[PDB]
Amino acid sequence: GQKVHPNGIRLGIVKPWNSTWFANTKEFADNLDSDFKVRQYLTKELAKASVSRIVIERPAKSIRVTIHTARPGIVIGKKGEDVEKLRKVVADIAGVPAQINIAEVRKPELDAKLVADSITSQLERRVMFRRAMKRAVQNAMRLGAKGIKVEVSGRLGGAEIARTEWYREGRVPLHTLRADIDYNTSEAHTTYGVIGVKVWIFKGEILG
Amino acid sequence: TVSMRDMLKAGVHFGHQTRYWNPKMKPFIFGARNKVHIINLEKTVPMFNEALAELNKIASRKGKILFVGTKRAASEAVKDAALSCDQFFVNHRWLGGMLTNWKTVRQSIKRLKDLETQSQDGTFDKLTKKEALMRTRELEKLENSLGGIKDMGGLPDALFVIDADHEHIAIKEANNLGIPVFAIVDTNSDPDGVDFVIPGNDDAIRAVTLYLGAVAATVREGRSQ
Amino acid sequence: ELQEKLIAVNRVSKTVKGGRIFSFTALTVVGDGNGRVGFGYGKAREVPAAIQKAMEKARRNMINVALNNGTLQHPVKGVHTGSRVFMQPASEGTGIIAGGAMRAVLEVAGVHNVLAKAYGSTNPINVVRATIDGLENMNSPEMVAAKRGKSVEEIL
RNA sequence: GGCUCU
RNA sequence: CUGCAUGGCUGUCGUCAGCUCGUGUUGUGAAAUGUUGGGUUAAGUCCCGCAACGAGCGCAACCCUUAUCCUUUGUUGCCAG
RNA sequence: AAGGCGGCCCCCUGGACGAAGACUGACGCUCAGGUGCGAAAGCGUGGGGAGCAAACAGGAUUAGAUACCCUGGUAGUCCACGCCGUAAACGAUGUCGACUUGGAGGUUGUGCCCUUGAGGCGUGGCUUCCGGAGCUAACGCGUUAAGUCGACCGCCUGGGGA
RNA sequence: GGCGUAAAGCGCACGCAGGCGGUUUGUUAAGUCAGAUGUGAAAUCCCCGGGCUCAACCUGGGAACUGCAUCUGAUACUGG
Ligand SMILES: [Mg+2]
Ligand SMILES: [Mg+2]
Ligand SMILES: [Mg+2]
Ligand SMILES: [Mg+2]
Ligand SMILES: [Mg+2]
Ligand SMILES: [Mg+2]
Ligand SMILES: [Mg+2]
Ligand SMILES: [Mg+2]
Ligand SMILES: [Mg+2]
Ligand SMILES: [Mg+2]
Ligand SMILES: [Mg+2]
Ligand SMILES: [Mg+2]
Ligand SMILES: [Mg+2]
Ligand SMILES: [Mg+2]
Ligand SMILES: [Mg+2]
Ligand SMILES: [Mg+2]
Ligand SMILES: [Mg+2]
Ligand SMILES: [Mg+2]
Ligand SMILES: [Mg+2]
Ligand SMILES: [Mg+2]
Ligand SMILES: [Mg+2]
Ligand SMILES: [Mg+2]
Ligand SMILES: [Mg+2]
Ligand SMILES: [Mg+2]
Ligand SMILES: [Mg+2]
Ligand SMILES: [Mg+2]
Ligand SMILES: [Mg+2]
Ligand SMILES: [Mg+2]
Ligand SMILES: [Mg+2]
Ligand SMILES: [Mg+2]
Ligand SMILES: [Mg+2]
Ligand SMILES: [Mg+2]
Ligand SMILES: [Mg+2]
Ligand SMILES: [Mg+2]
Ligand SMILES: [Mg+2]
Ligand SMILES: [Mg+2]
Ligand SMILES: [Mg+2]
Ligand SMILES: [Mg+2]
Ligand SMILES: [Mg+2]
Ligand SMILES: [Mg+2]
Ligand SMILES: [Mg+2]
Repeated sequence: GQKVHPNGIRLGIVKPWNSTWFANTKEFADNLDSDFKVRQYLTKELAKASVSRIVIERPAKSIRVTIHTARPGIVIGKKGEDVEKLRKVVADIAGVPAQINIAEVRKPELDAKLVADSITSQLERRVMFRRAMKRAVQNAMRLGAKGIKVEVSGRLGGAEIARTEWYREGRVPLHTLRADIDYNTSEAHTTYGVIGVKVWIFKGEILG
Repeated sequence: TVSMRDMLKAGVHFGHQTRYWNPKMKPFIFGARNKVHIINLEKTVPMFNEALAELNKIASRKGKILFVGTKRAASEAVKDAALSCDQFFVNHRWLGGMLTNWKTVRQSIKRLKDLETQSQDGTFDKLTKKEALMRTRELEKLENSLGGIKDMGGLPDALFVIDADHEHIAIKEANNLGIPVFAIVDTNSDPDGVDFVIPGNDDAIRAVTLYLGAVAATVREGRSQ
Repeated sequence: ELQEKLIAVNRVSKTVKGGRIFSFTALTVVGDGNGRVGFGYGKAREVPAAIQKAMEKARRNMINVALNNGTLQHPVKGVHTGSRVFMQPASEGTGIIAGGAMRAVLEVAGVHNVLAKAYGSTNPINVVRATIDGLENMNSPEMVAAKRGKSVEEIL
């Protein structure tokens, strides 16, 4: 019960919001429900797709969803086949005309949500958690990260006594505000319970 | 290469008092004058000449030599001798693990080089000038400690030491690594960790200069050979 | 190549303000199938790191042992701190008759026929030190011949 | 100044 | 229902200045050194010294606001002339 | 010898050490049982009795206070002769002998050098501290060994119960 | 195998019996060593073999029974 969320603390400095629109109070919470429902839908559909960051922006009563994903071939299919299928249901949910853009994720090993979900998928298919944490750290420091910290929590190996473990390689300054800390969190629903995964990635300092 | 009355003129026969001496120096002590032991130069000369012969052996095959003295009296003399025979020196404090943890000290050799590159040659002007002074006293410290070996790159092949107890740490690190040791063993020291024992005074500047000049000679002659 | 055996792992502790800190120790021994033997003792928060540190220290600090064909040369004794250790050369194919840690150190030592006995404390660290000291100070007929200044045949 | 137990 | 099967979130000691690692070395070993010493600081802050050399999380700064000034832009704000 | 021994003087008396010589010629070491000595407290008889002080009494303190604190105070402490025969009676290290690097002292002899000053060089006895090898579980001991060996004795064998 | 601190040096000492005993020469030959002889029942154990279809088992021969006694020598050590 101690640490602030590094994204929410970095949101004015080096991190951008995942929703960049403007509205008055009349249509604010309605837009925010619509954004929640579409991020819900896209996560369930693109679960096998290595989606990282769903960015939502709505100008002129027209939603524009920018999906960042490690592979766009399975999300698109043919050019506007599955994307157009998801676009017409996004416009059904949002009630406005939609537009879907796709940003490819270079170096998917340097994206916190993908790493945590890969670990979660491994724990769900019953691998050793320490091997998963090692390979995530070795792969990120190989790919060029200045520092990674992972942390799992609870019911490890089906052990009735829940504990947390964490690995660290490189420097991860959380208190440094200009640090490009990619932080995200996943959950593994094992047969013995819920295993929580947190991941911090330090890319370097933005000199604004 | 140095005669006995040369050693006697420089002051090699002097030593320390009789309440500080090591009983292992009995085969090296001639007598005791004014409550001070006297070093047998009869056994000093042929042992120093055996050491210079082995120095000529290693510098024949281009071995690396490290001069070790941080007595704050022979610091400049051990520097001028190692830059005379372009070998490597330690004039200020022997860092603990300079040899055994070489792979760690190497990362400070590299840091000293990049700081010298950036500031003198690299002209790494225009930073926060207070950090430029923290860089300055950093580079001063690294040159003061690791400047004599910054071009060595690997482990040396022989170590020449001025005092076996003021520098007993370098003896142990060399003794572990199988590196031969040539040392000026005074009366208050231990001649066991030294592979080639040279009796003689340690604080006498004339004797330090005699030893170092005789080594920089038989090294340059062994280098050329 | 160099065969490597861990003898024993052990979990140790260290009590601090927060509570108990656990750690793991590893005792490994290496050898070339001949007289070159060496042991290591590593310690870390985790068991594979401890075996790796132990194998690292064991690959260095090797010691050379003047073996006979496949056995020792004379009945030798070794002590370290709790562990008087007796070992004896034996006939061909009688095996390694030895207890615990001494079996592992002699197996990587390349010995194959001993009659050993560990008296006293059988702590594996001290008994493996006592075996290393016994094999190290075991001397050959050549070394005793050069020492006494006689031939081997004059020694028999 | 002394000032028990858990 | 079980917070004594769990995640997540929060309190707390405590914004206290501390907690550790790698290699090296010492010790049979648990462990130690580093991290100790002299000063100094809000601070394991800095300097010097030293079997340690280095590094990391933290102590700091980078953030916001206030406090003075300048330029730009002057309405729905302003009024010296 | 240990326990232990503290003004000064005398009487009786034991032991140690040193220097040179002279003499005897293995006469020696250890020791079960045995014998003797053996702090304080205690006992007995006879004295003595200032101070201190178990006990005890009173005052306080405290929840209580058969205690610590206070005011008093008896055996006792003292002497002679006997008994007891124990102590963390400890160096918690049996006695005797031999060998093995050093340093700084203390004390007590003694030889020599011109004591050219209270100095200089030695050689014996006893003693303290540090410490090397080596030993030891470690702590530490370390030429006065807990090192390397020999001779003899005493003793130990899980914690209680005991 | 131990006894500074883990159990364990009598509180100290003298000292009988007892255990041990410097060095040299001579003698003895007790101890000791070597050899021989007698004995140490057989079985058993062990070795080399043989026989029951093998083995268990049975069995031939041998070694062994580390001992004791006598005699003959040896004389370094110990003793006298
Ligand atoms: Mg907080
Ligand atoms: Mg035991
Ligand atoms: Mg209590
Ligand atoms: Mg009660
Ligand atoms: Mg809880
Ligand atoms: Mg919880
Ligand atoms: Mg329960
Ligand atoms: Mg370390
Ligand atoms: Mg070690
Ligand atoms: Mg600390
Ligand atoms: Mg520490
Ligand atoms: Mg400090
Ligand atoms: Mg800091
Ligand atoms: Mg801060
Ligand atoms: Mg006579
Ligand atoms: Mg006696
Ligand atoms: Mg008696
Ligand atoms: Mg009395
Ligand atoms: Mg009386
Ligand atoms: Mg009376
Ligand atoms: Mg009275
Ligand atoms: Mg009273
Ligand atoms: Mg008693
Ligand atoms: Mg006493
Ligand atoms: Mg005492
Ligand atoms: Mg006693
Ligand atoms: Mg000492
Ligand atoms: Mg011993
Ligand atoms: Mg002794
Ligand atoms: Mg002892
Ligand atoms: Mg025992
Ligand atoms: Mg006790
Ligand atoms: Mg005891
Ligand atoms: Mg006693
Ligand atoms: Mg005799
Ligand atoms: Mg006879
Ligand atoms: Mg006979
Ligand atoms: Mg028979
Ligand atoms: Mg047959
Ligand atoms: Mg005789
Ligand atoms: Mg005789």
